[PDB]
Amino acid sequence: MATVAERCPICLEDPSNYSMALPCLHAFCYVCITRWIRQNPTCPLCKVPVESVVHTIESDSEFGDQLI
Ligand SMILES: [Zn+2]
Ligand SMILES: [Zn+2]
Repeated sequence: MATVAERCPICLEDPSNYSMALPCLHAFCYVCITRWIRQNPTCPLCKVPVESVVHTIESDSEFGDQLI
């Protein structure tokens, strides 16, 4: 199989984390693609009228509070 990067069709700054646009599970960086479709739907990679985005990312938990 090919388990290598998926060079974001939106940013392409090494798509480290992942946001898979469903039901065509193309993995863009965490919710990068989301931004793209909202303005330009029909997936940048396979012109599908996207439904949801799943973020099966690891070891997260940033910030302290909400503002400070
Ligand atoms: Zn990206
Ligand atoms: Zn797609």
